[PDB]
Amino acid sequence: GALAFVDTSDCTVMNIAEHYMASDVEWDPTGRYVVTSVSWWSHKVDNAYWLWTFQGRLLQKNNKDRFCQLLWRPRPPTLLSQEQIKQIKKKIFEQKDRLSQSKASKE
Amino acid sequence: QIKKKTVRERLQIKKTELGAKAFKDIDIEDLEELDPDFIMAKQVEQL
Repeated sequence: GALAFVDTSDCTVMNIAEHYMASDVEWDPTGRYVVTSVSWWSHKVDNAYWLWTFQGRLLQKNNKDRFCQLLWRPRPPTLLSQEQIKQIKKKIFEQKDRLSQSKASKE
Repeated sequence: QIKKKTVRERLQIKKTELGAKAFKDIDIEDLEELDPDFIMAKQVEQL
């Protein structure tokens, strides 16, 4: 396994996530995770589950024996509009979500 | 003359060139600090 992320505007080769057990790579129907995971009857026991996040942060830690795949259980047809993406086309209003997470991570 | 011959065979000018090359490498690394912040900022503004 040799992973790399190909970003856009500009095209770069910036990161490498290490995977020794993985066989297949498929991404989520939101845009949230692209996972590289392992198969039992096609290779040896080297087992891990390491999914790829974009920022270099860890997306999975799991070793559960003879696992074959992990992929998105899908969602409905969304029937979205361009007006909601235009508001996300505006820290400016997206300031609350980190601070609410900080109160939940307090000890 | 021997010191001039030794400097010419090896090549203050070489030390200044090495310092300029090190400064250029350091300038690229500082831009990487802005970019790795910005790529993390690209993750943060998306999420």
